Order: sequence, then C-alpha cells, then structure tokens
Amino acid sequence: EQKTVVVTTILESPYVMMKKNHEMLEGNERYEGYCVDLAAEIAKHCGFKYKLTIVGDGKYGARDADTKIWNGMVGELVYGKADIAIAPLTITLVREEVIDFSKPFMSLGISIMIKKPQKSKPGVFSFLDPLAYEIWMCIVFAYIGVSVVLFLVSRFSPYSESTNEFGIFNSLWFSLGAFMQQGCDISPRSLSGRIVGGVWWFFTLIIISSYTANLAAFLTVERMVSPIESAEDLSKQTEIAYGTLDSGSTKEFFRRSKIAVFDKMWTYMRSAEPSVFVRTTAEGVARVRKSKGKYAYLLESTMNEYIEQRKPCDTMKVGGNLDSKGYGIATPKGSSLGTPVNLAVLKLSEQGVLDKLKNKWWYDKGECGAKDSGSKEKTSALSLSNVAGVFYILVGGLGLAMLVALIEFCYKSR
Amino acid sequence: EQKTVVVTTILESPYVMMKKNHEMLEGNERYEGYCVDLAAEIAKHCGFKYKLTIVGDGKYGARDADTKIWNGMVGELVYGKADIAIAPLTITLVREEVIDFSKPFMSLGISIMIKKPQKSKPGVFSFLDPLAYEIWMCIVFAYIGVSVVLFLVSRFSPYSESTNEFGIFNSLWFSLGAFMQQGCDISPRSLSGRIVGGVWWFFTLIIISSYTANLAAFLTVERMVSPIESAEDLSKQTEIAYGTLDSGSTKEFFRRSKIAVFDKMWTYMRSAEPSVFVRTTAEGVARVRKSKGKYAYLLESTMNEYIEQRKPCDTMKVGGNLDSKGYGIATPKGSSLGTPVNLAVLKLSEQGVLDKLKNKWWYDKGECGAKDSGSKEKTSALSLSNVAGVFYILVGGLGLAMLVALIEFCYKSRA
Amino acid sequence: EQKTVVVTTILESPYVMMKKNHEMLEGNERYEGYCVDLAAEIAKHCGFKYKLTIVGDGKYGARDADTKIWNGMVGELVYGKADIAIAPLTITLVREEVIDFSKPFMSLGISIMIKKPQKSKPGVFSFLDPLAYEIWMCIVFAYIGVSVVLFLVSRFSPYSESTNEFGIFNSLWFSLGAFMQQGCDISPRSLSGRIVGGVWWFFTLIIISSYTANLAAFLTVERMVSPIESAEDLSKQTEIAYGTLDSGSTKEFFRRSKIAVFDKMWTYMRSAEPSVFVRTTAEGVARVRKSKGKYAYLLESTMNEYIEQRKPCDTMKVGGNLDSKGYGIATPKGSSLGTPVNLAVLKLSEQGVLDKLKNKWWYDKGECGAKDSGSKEKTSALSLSNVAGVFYILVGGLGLAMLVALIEFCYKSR
Amino acid sequence: EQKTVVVTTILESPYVMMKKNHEMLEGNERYEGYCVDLAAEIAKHCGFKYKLTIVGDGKYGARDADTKIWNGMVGELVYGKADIAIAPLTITLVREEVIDFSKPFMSLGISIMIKKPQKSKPGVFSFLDPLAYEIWMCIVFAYIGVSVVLFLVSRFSPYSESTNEFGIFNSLWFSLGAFMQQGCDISPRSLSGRIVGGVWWFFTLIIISSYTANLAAFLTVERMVSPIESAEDLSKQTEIAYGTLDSGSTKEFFRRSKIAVFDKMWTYMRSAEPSVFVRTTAEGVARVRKSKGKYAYLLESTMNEYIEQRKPCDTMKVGGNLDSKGYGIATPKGSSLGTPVNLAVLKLSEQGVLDKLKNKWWYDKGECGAKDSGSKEKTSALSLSNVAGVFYILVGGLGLAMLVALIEFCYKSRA
Ligand SMILES: N[C@@H](CCC(=O)O)C(=O)O
Ligand SMILES: N[C@@H](CCC(=O)O)C(=O)O
Ligand SMILES: N[C@@H](CCC(=O)O)C(=O)O
Ligand SMILES: N[C@@H](CCC(=O)O)C(=O)O
Repeated sequence: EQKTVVVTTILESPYVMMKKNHEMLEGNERYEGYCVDLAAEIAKHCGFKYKLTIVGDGKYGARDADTKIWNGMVGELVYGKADIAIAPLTITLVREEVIDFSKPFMSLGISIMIKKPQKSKPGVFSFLDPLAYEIWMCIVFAYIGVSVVLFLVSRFSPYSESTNEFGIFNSLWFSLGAFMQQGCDISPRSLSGRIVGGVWWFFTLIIISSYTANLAAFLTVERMVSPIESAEDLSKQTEIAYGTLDSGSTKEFFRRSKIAVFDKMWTYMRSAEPSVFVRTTAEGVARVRKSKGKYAYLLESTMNEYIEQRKPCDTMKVGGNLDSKGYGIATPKGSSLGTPVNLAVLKLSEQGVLDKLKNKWWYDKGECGAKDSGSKEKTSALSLSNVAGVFYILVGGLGLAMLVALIEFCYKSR
Repeated sequence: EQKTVVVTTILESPYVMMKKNHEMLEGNERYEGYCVDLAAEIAKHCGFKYKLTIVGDGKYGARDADTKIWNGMVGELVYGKADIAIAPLTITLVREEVIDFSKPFMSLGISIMIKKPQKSKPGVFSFLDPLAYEIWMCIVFAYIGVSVVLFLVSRFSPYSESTNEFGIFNSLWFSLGAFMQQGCDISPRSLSGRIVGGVWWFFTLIIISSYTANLAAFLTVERMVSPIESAEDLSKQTEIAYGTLDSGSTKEFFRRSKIAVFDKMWTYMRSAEPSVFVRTTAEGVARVRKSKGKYAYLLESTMNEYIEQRKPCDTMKVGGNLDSKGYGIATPKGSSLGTPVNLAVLKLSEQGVLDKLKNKWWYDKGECGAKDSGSKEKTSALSLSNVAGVFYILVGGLGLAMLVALIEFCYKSRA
Repeated sequence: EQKTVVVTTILESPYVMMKKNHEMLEGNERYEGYCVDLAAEIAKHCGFKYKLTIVGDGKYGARDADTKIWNGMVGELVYGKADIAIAPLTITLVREEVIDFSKPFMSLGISIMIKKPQKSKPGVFSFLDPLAYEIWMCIVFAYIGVSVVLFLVSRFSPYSESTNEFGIFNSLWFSLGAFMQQGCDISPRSLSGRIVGGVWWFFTLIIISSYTANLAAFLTVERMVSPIESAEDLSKQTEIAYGTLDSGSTKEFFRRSKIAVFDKMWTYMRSAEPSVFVRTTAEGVARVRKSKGKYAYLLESTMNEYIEQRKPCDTMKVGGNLDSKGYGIATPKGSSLGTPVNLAVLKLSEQGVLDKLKNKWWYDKGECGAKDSGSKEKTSALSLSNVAGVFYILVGGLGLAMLVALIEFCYKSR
Repeated sequence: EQKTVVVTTILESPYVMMKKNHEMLEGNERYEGYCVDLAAEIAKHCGFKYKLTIVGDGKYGARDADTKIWNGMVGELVYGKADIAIAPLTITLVREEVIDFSKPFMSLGISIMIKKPQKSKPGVFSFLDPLAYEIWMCIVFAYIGVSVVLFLVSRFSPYSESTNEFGIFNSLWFSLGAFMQQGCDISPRSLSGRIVGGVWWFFTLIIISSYTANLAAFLTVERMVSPIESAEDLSKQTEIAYGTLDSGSTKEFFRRSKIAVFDKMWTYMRSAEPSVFVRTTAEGVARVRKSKGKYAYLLESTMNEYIEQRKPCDTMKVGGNLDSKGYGIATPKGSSLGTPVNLAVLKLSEQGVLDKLKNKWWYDKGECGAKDSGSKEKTSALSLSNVAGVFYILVGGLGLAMLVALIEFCYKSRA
C-alpha cells in the first residue's frame, strides 16, 4: 500500500546548502536551499513521499565514450537508484530522448567569468600621456621652422653683416628659451623680427596652459581599464586561456555549433595544448583567481551572480551572456511519477512561488554594495615612479654634456 | 489538392516585405521575406497549397477587457477566419490555451534601443570657449591704453627728454611681452611708469590664472559624462522616457509580473503621461529618431539587432536581454495538419535551414560599417584636432613677416 | 440621526480633490474621498446613507474668545447643523471642550516652508575670495619687510658707499617685480642679497600655486547654502517676516505657549504689523512665491510634503518638525455615531489600511522625484561680471598715473 | 494602612540617578531625578506613603513570543509584584491591554545618534603633502649635480679661463633662479652649457606643473565629500552600522511596521551579525564612542538631547524624528489609584509643574553650545594656518641674512 521514492540532488551552493548539523542528519533534514524547498513545495502539492539524496557520482559527469552510457546522476534514474531528479541540469533533446523532463522552472544562459581588474604598475614614461603623441612632432617641426624664419629675417640685409648678434645658433637658443619660459638675453630690434617673436609666445602660453589643465583633470576620477568587451575579443586574442567545465553541455553545444566564431573557438579548444577543462566549480574559481585573469572560465550566469555576492568581490561579469536555456525536473521513461510532478511544477510556474524562492536564495543574499562605490577613496601623494622618467633624462643629458667639452678641447689641441 | 490554406501575415522586415513592384505581381508573389520562404518550405514538406492574407487590423492582438474577446490574428484564429498563422508570434500561456504551437524554432529576449548620442567634433577655435567674445574684446581695447599712457608719460620736457628709449613702438613692444610674462629687455625708470607696469602685471596675474582654472574645470566636468547602462538607471532616471508597443504581450508580461524592477517599470508606464505606448513598430522607431535622445524604446532583441545594422545605423542596443521567449507556428485548436506541420518544423530544424534562411537575410543586409565600435574609450587622450587652430595662427604669423621684411628691404634700398 | 448623515468635509488636495466634471457630478461621486469611506466601515455596518458634504465656511473653523462663537466645521457641529466630521483637523483640548474625538489616525506636526534659494549675481570684487582678508593683509607687510631688509643689507659700507643701484625705491621696485613673476634686470650680486632673493621666490611660487589650485576647485562644485535652519534663527530674524495661518488652531497654540523662545516668537507675532497672517493655503503659497526674499510661511508637514512634489518644484522644507499632534475624527459630544466609529478607526489601524491611505496620494504622486549631481549643464564661459573688478582697478590706476607727472613737472619748473 | 506601597523604577539619567553618597545615605533620599522628584507630587495628591524599589532585571521587558510570558517592569505589573511604576515607558496597545495608563504627560521622538566627525586640524607644513618626501629629497641632489657640472664645463680652458663669469658661486646662483622660473642676469655661452640649461629647464617645467595639478586634485576630491544627511540613507548605506536597544519599543516597531524602507531596515537588523542589539544605553553609548565613524545608534530624541549636551560633547543628533510617542504612569488593571493618578497628572499638567521639574533637569545641565555663528569656516576660504609655515620660513630667511653682513663687516673692519 505505502510507497516511497528516492530523489537525486547536488550540493550546489545557490541551490543546496549543508546545514551545520551535518554529522548525523538525514538528507530530508541535512539540507536547505532552492532545490530543497522546491522539492518540499512539490511534495506539498503532489503528496508523494520521498527522501532526499545527493547524486551518488557527486558530479554531472560525462557520457561514456563511444557508448553514451549515462553518468551517475542520470544512471541513478535509469538504473533504479532514484526515480526523480531535481537539480540544475540543462534541458536538451539528447537527454529528453532517454528520460522525460518537466516544464522548465527557470531560463538562463552561459556567461564568461573573469577576475576583477586592478591598477597596473605605472609606466616609466607615462608622464607624457596627457598630451598625445603627434603633437610632440608638430612642436618639434614648429620649433625648427620658427628658428629658421627668425634667423633669416634677422640677417636678410637689415642694413648688414655684424649689425646684431642673431646668429643661427643663437637663434635656435632664443627659440628654445622662449618656450620653457626662461630668461631672454636679447631681443629683435627690427619690426619683422618682433613680429616673429610675438606669436611664438601666444603659442607656448596656450600649449602649456592646456597641458597643465588636462593633467589636473586626469588625477580626478580615474575610471580606467576594461580589458575585454566580450568573448569576441577572447576569440581574436590567444594569450588569455579559457575553457569550459568538463562534461558540461556547453562542450556538446560547441561540438556541433556552426557559428563561425563559436566553431573557431571549439576547434581551438579541441586543439588547445594544456588542460583547459575543470571538473568542479571550486577548480574553475581557483584557476581564474590564481591566473590573475590570464585564464577565464565559462559557466551558467546564475552561478556567477551568486559568487559575485560572496565576498571577496574580485570577480565580475562581462559580455551580454551567450545563450538562453531552461532548467527543469527530470524523470525516467515510463515512470508514473512524471505527470503528477509535472502538473505541480506547472502549478508553481503559474502561482509564482518560484519568485519567492528566487528572492529567498539570491536577492536577500546580496551584500556587495561596493559596486556603486558606497565609500569614497582619498587621493595620495605622487610616487617617485610617477615622475621617474625625468631623472634619467637629466643625468643622461649631463653625461653627454661632458663629452662635448673633451672633444672640443681635442679639436682645439692643435 | 483539397483547398488552398489560408495564411495570416503582417508586413514586417525582414519577416515579410512588399516586393519592389508588388502591384505588378501575383497576390502571393507580391510579398517577400523570411517567412514567405518558410511558407514555401511548409508547402513543399506538407504537400499542399497556401493562400497569403494580410491580417486585417495589423496586429497580433490581445484579450479584450471585460469581454474576453480576441482580436488581431488570434481573433482570426479563434473565430475560424483562417487556417494557419505565419508571423513572429511569441508563445505565452494566455494564448497557448486556445491555439496550438509547433516545437519552437527560435529563441529571443527583449531589448532596449536608443539613438546614437552625438558626433562631437570640436570647433576650429573652441580652445577660446572659456572666455567668451566680450572678454577678449575688452582685453584688446585695454591693451592700447597702457601703451598710450606709457608713451605720453615717458616723453615730456624735463623742465634731457632724449634720455630714455620709450618711443611709441618700444612702448608697444614692452607691453605685449609684459602681458605674456616673457620678460623684457628694458624697464621703466620714472615713478609714473612703474605704477602702470604694476597694474598691468596685476591684470595679467588675474587673467591667466582665471583662464587656466576655467579650462581645468571644464575638462573635469566633461570626464563625468557617466552614460546610462544596463537599464538599471531606469529604476531612478526619469529625464529619459520609454515605452512599448501596444497590444503586444510584452505589455501583459509587464502588467502581470511582480519583480520589483519590472514592477517599478510597469508602475511608471501605468502612470506616466502622455501615453508612452505606440501602435506600430515603424512609427515607434521613428519616435526615437524624432525624440533624438529623450525617448527610448523596448522591443524584441531580434528586431533591435536587425534594425541597428540597417543603412541609417543611427541607433543601437543598450543592455542585455531582459528575459527569454520563442516563436512557434500557430494554428486553430485541433487542426489536424498541425502535427504534419510540427514534423516539417522538426525536419527543417534538423536540416539546418533555419540557419540557411537567416544567413541569407541578416548578414548581407549588414550594410553599416560598424565603425567606432567603442574599443578605445578615448583613453583620456587629448586629440591633436582640439588644438589645431593655433598652428594655423603660428604659420600665418611667420608667413606675414617675410612680406614685411621684403617691403622693409624695398624701403631701405631707396630711403 | 434620521438614518441619514451629512459628513463634514473640506476640499483640500492632500485629502479631497474635485473631479473634473464638478458641473454635473453630485454627491460623493463628485469626489474620491477614500480618506473617509474606509472610516465609514461603521457606516457600512449601520447602512445609513452618507454624503461627503463641503464644510459650510470652507475652512477648518475656529472658536472665538469672549463670545466663544464656534465657526465653520466647529460651529455646524456644535449648533447641530452637522453631525459627523471626518475632516483632517487638529486634536486639541480647546476643541475637546465641546466635542469629542476618535483615536487619531496619523501623527504630524508644525513645519516651515520657504521659496527654494537661487544663485545671486556675482560680487564685484569676488575675485579676491580664495585667499581671504588675513592673508591678503599679511602679504603687504611681508613685501614691506622684504624690501626693507634687501635695502639694508645691500647698502652696508663697501670698501665708496652706493656702489650699486639698490636704492630704497629700486628695492621696492625689484621686490614687487619679483612677486609678480616679471623680468627684473638688476641683480643683487651679493651673498646676503642673493639669500634674501631666494626665499622671496619660493614664497611667491607657493602662494600663486595655492591660489590657482583653490580657484580651480572652486569652479568645479557649487552649493547654495540655506540662510537659516532653526527657530533660534527666526528669533534672531533680520527682515524675513513669518506668521501662522489665520483662524488656525496653531495660532491659539502659540498664544498658549509659554516657553521662552516660542513666547518671544509669539510676542513678536503679536507686535508685528497687520497682514502678517494668511487665511488660506493658496494665499500662503502665493505670498511665499511673491516673497522672493521677504517672507516665510508655516504649515503642517503633511501639506508641505504634498506641495513639495508638485509643480513648480521651487519650494523646500527647512528645519525639523516643531511639535507633534494627531489628526482624527471629530463629533459632537457623546454621539451615538461618534462612539462606534472609533471601533472602525481602531480595527482599520489593525488592518493597516493607513499605508494604502498614505501611498494612494503622497507616494503615487511622487512626480518631481530625486535630483542629484549626476550630469550638469556645461560650465560655459566665464561671464564679464566674474572679473569686472580688475578693469575698474586698471583704468583707475591709469587715470591716476598722469597726475604724478604734472606735479613733477611743476616741481621742476624752477 | 497602605502597607508602605512599593514603587518600581529603573536607573537612568536624568529620570532617576543614584546619590553620590548612596553608600551611606538611607531612604528615598538616596536618589535624584525627574521621576523620583515627581513622586513627591504623586504623594502630595494621593496622601500616601511609598518606598522606591529597583526593577530586578533592569529592563522594560517583552512578550517573549512563542511563550507569551511577560517579564521586566511589565512582568512585575502583571504578576502583582509592582504596585505602581514610574519610568519612561511609552504607551502602546500591546501594553495597554496588560496595564492601565494615565493621560500622556510628555511627547517624544525616536532619533539616530552618531559620533562627532573629528576636526581637520591643519599641519604646520602640510602644504608639502602633495609631493612626497623622496621627491623633495632627490631634487636637492639633482640641483647640486647640475650646478657642479655647469661649473666644471664652464671653466675648463676654452683652448684663457678669464673669458667668462661662471664662477662656482655664480654657477650655484644661476641654477637656483632657473629652477624658480624667475629668470636670470646672464646666459651660458658654450654649446655644452646651453644643453645643460635646456635639460634643467625641461626638468623644472615638468615638476612645477605636476605639483600644481596634484594640489588642485587634492582640494577637488575634498570638496565633494557630501556627508550623510538626515541619515535616512542608512536604509541605503551599508558601510556604517547602527544599533538598537534590546526589548525596547523600537524592537517591536521595526518588526511591526511594514513600510518598505523600514522593511529593509528590519531585514538588515535581522540579518546583520554581530547583532545590532544592546542591553544598556550606557554600554551602547560606549560602543558608539569606541566604534567611531562606522557605528550609530537609535534612541529616544529626548535622551539624545540630554546626552549630547554633556561635557564630552562628542555625540549629537542627526536627522529628524522618526515618529511621535508619549509616556504615561502605569499600574495594574482596575487599580483604584489609577483615576486619582490621572487627576494628579491632569492637575500638574495644567499647573505647568511639568516645566517646573523639567527646567532643573536639562537647562542647567547643558554645557556645550559651540557652533558656527556670525561667520562660517566651511564656505570656501583658506585659513591663514593652512599656509602658515611659509611665513616662518620667510621670516627666518630674512633673519639669517643680517648675520652674513655682520661677519662681512667683522672681516673687512680689520683689513
Ligand atoms: N552541468 C550543467 C551545466 C553545464 C554547462 O554549462 O554546459 C549541465 O550540463 O546541465
Ligand atoms: N508582439 C510581441 C512583442 C514585440 C516586441 O515588444 O518587440 C508580443 O506579443 O509580446
Ligand atoms: N489644521 C489646523 C488649522 C491650521 C493651523 O492650525 O494653522 C486645525 O485643525 O485647526
Ligand atoms: N521607554 C521606551 C523605549 C523605546 C525604545 O527605545 O524602543 C519604551 O517604553 O519601550
């Protein structure tokens, strides 16, 4: 008369959590979580008796090669260890053909997860950065031209030789002194020269004012670096390594996806030399955190958004997710339990209690309000590294400067 | 053949479009599009003819208030006006209850679209913008008087008037270099003149500082542009506006959902006035183009990402997909052809023709060059264009002095 | 009552709002008195017809002195012209004298409302602001001393005295030109003088850099700053007049209040010139908007909030609530209706419908919601009025400069 | 008769406090405070004898839900161990059904409480703080090296060393003025020297700009601090924690009210651990005092206004009151004292004796009132202290140069 069933589940942290009294409790009491209280609600509607169990394989597990003999979690259904599965498991025809599935309870998709980027060590020459590259070339050519035009106009028969000191060497010297805003030893006596002298002042005044303003702007609200826009970039580059969780349905999806980017990524991962795949969520997390972002991990975004709130907040989503897929309850073929739980799942889908479960197990567990910069940093003094460049230039210049005197003296040695 | 199957259709690119000269063509040949091809695939695989018909009221339709009447294509299905529905009809519970669907053939999410904001190429002389015309003009007038007074004071009968170099031209040349803080070759000696020098120096000290400060502040403000992202801002931002197509089941979803984000959205849309809703997709996207920044629009991501690649290329997606849905071919309740249709759908799926048709229709029409993809977010770099004008001023200045020196020669050679 | 009642009500937008078709709507269907038809729960139980009736005097009503005449609402209740009032009216013993009350449905208090402040025109001399009076003073004494010390040490006996240009006049000239960062031809050429020269350069360098930095910060962020915040300021009031609603029981409360700050306020409000009070909401509103900078108005915080979200969004709450009191139903003494309606108000408080009663009007009409610092209009060009001071100084100095030459000329006339 | 009625009370300032000589005094004189004073007016109106008694567990108490056994003062009132109680217990319906109350004698508001923000005392040389110690150090060495190289290269024979003025001391004088951008009297002649000059010029041009930019940034970040205001954003801020007294009426209010912001507050108060709850006002205040900046507390505003006026003055109100409440004297149901007590309360209210008590217990007690008035420090201006040290450096510099001339005299005076 009486009847009981065995249930399969998995200790996924968003879905099932190990109760502190884990030493001796039964699976119907050992556990709490979205799967646990979903199962309780299902048994409340359908009335059937059950016991919770972990997946005996403790994993999703891969298909047996060349046979597709099922993994632990599916085999426990097919071979009578269990008759119902309530787990975060991907809906697909390659599974629907062997076992029945309920209506999906959630809709979700693949995402990348990456280490949150951090401030890099500043560049040795980064003191140039505000003013952009090309302008320095324009400045150089302008200085040349200005010196030449000054020299010519100064000496093009002002009525004559020796009438003033403006030699070409001295003309370059005047041109250089006028820029860095320093002592002026001489001045153009002639109108055309005073004219040439004039505009160069306005030009330097504007340039310097712009530079000093912009550098001041730069030091406020840094808001920099964004190394990857989407997996597009990850498909163009090859330095950063990546891979899926092993045995995952992502691997089968890529195995047959005809999209050129995804087909290229698949053929690479098939061709990848090191061990790109990870067996566990913990391994996938640790590998990225170890790699300082040099390796990136693919997972269903609903795990990422759970880990995102579990401090430290050193991980982030990027990209607009990969696809859309359902999660649902599963049932082996011919099992009488199938439709009486499927109708209960339909009830919950239309009654909306799942929104209560989602609130209870994700949104109430949000912690990391640091996303919105809830606390304001304080500026600190410049490090020596932020200006180090100028000292090398200085000392090198002095070193060169000594050499000239010796070579001049050796020329004048006879 | 028993009878030609009555097909309901609505004009929507790329699903269905009018032919270039449709008025010249056969009634079915009048139309072209993704679904028109698929209709031929259905006719092939199931082995019967079909008749294309435009949906009379031009909408999917919804349940009428307080009457439970059905209008739109669904109305035509529930009242037996047609035999099969061929349109990007989304599958939802409140309609599944009365019409039958094949296996889904495509998956989608909802998306948000906005106008591309600007083309901010700086003006040729915009570096002057901190000071405005009047300040420069008054500086110009002020410049003269200082020299004039210096000259007048410098030259008088010492009751020895030759004992100073402050001629008129030198009295100019002193003052310009003084204003630029470049120093001088000579310094005034009379008590009167030093006062003038002092006040002109003070004037300089104020002006140059003010200019530098203002330019710095201006760039500082520009750094904080902080554009809207991820639609989360629409929980709090209200300077923007947004809305949806009318009679779309998007509206039913929004008014039926209770998720606090989307509850807030429906609360806004239920109460904001004047009506943010729109009756047609064509004028809806035009509403964004007309609103030019103030009104955003919500639509299926498939449509957003079709449109945004079209020739004008003046709009873009923002944020990710809000949810997930799918299309299915639909037919009245108990239509015996429905299972043959489901088999045809399954075979066309397995054959990959669902890619074939999409690969024809989407990628060739991707005529926008997709430049300025945002892959280099300014990097705070001060572009050369922003300062270009000064180089023209410099070159012109140098160009003039040649001609000056030439006429100076022509003078010195005959005076 | 004759199985029929005329509910005393007042048209006030936080509680009752006229329907558009008031030319043809009649009875309760002329309005949306959700603020009443819940408390009418006992009217539902008794089944008597209730008409939402406009208070005859259109005002909260009052009680006279001497004659003790009862006005408006109060009059029509005590004279038996009306029978039940659900009007938003203040609980006070002066009314408990002749009528009785239910438990108050909500609590509120005295509030004060002013026109939102605005940026005035810039000050003529406001260009001085970054350094303040003390520093601007001290610079002068520093300049004096530096010149004096230079003159002293430069004219120790060289061995013949006055072997260099550094007279006192020239010393003042040199030190002034050194302050302004200007070309000075003469040089100390002496140890003590060079020492003195150095420090003055370092001093000016620091001063100027500080000034420019601070002004740069000043232009980035603006804050209007409210001129007053407290009742103490209103006791120290300069010109801004203030007053309560006329005929309002807050006025009698102020007449009753003995506490020294409020007694001083009252004795001012007694001794202020006539027309300091206002009789209606609209009169107070217009007076405040007319008072660009001359008057401030006091009202109940719930009405302040109800206005604060309306258009134009040009008013603000200032300060805290001055007191607290309840609003509740009022009825003639010992009424066979007034007794049981308290049961309705009680159990409606247990049901918590007060939250809906608030939300439907105060929060659904939030309208002019949050404004913050996120994005602003371009700072735009600096106006001439922000620097006008310098031009006056300049032209004044030039005008003076000629005078010295004429008097010098007349001195050298013999 | 009257068997020496027992009054229950809990110690709290200014309500009731111990006498400083309670180690040796006896009777009700062992105490001071608002309520124990008012007890004399109660005895005046009742005509009865009474004794003060300390509440054993020292708290108001709670229903103890899932058990429904009252404790605290309410416990003593329901189990008949307390004849009458006088304490700042607020009247609530969940209490009124257990105990009687007089007319309310005083009105209250709930308040938030925080530590004072520490005053930003300037440093004597804080003007240096933008530029870091190592840079200031290394500038000196670079200045030395440049000067030495300029000297050496200038005076090596030109083929004769008398041909130029660049002596060692003159070489030190050139470089200093060049670094300060003050110009100079003389200019280097040889190509090597001009190279050195240009290098040193570029170096200063970089340094001075960097210094100015950093100082401007440093002030800018400061300005926009925007401290917490009205404290309602404790519903939104999370870096700063806030507490509430155990068993207090507030502990019910946040469970029992259902306004959304207070809902998320109660969710915080439920979830946060170490718990927000505290057993005593004294140690909660101590917790705030030690947990400066990061911690806050909820209390009756009347208590904050008592506490914040004490000599330490390190704490203050923030924001407006949360609600409105009152206090009444309490007694078991149907006590024949109740109506006499209500009459006494009414009389004392009408007589204004409430103020005659209150004035002694707050207005003489206030001993901190220093607030910005007449003028305000915070507006924009820099204080003199913020740059003060430079003036000391200047004065000392001028003070030194006298002695140089004095030793120059002491040399020359015996040539
Ligand atoms: N292990 C999950 C997810 C794997 C994946 O993301 O592909 C499943 O196969 O159902
Ligand atoms: N017509 C679709 C929505 C189309 C859209 O919002 O883009 C529906 O029934 O929901
Ligand atoms: N609502 C107040 C009138 C306004 C006032 O007192 O200022 C009353 O019930 O009397
Ligand atoms: N004395 C108040 C304390 C209120 C509180 O702090 O929660 C009471 O009766 O509970």
